[PDB]
Amino acid sequence: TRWTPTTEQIKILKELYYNNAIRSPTADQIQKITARLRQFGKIEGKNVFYWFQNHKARERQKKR
Amino acid sequence: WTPTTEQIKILKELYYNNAIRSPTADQIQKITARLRQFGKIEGKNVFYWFQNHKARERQKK
Amino acid sequence: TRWTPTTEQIKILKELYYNNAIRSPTADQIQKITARLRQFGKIEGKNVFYWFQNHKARERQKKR
DNA sequence: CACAACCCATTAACAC
DNA sequence: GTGTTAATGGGTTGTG
Repeated sequence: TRWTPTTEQIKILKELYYNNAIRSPTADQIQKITARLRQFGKIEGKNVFYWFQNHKARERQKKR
Repeated sequence: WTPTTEQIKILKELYYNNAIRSPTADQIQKITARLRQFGKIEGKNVFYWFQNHKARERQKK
Repeated sequence: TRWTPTTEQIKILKELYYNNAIRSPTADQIQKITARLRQFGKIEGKNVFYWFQNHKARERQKKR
């Protein structure tokens, strides 16, 4: 089943992206982030992985 | 990363006789579990290998 | 595994979209489109349903 | 040229 | 219809 991000999960992710400058997190970091985001709903390490890749693609379309 | 010979035979086994192209993450680590016997190993290597091996079969087609 | 369109299947779909002006095909038309594309590879009626919606959205957003 | 490695664009599928 | 998650793929760099 698809992952649907909660408002809290999105803001924590955007926090790490914009204030901590996380772009391609190591698998160790992926486990740390998934661990924190699991408080708000079911989520896997691939979800945060795909989110960072998708968000970088989202950013590069804004600069266009 | 440098693959040992026995890892290549297991990968080519799974790819050519078991018809794995894009293994699911459970399968990725299940392959990794059997490959941990032969040397250094991570889950991303099997991901990268199957992605690269498909590109080669298909570039030559 | 998700459906990946073959080169000739995209050729036929984009033909139907741009030369036959098909946007939201009736379920009968899906069956007929499914018939021809299956003569070229593994597809389902759900694929042609998703594709015409997704290509219309992609063309919509591309205009924006 | 082969090899792993890892981006970058594209998009099918499904959530709403 | 809309938005985005989950992947598929092409191209590129590194190394030999």
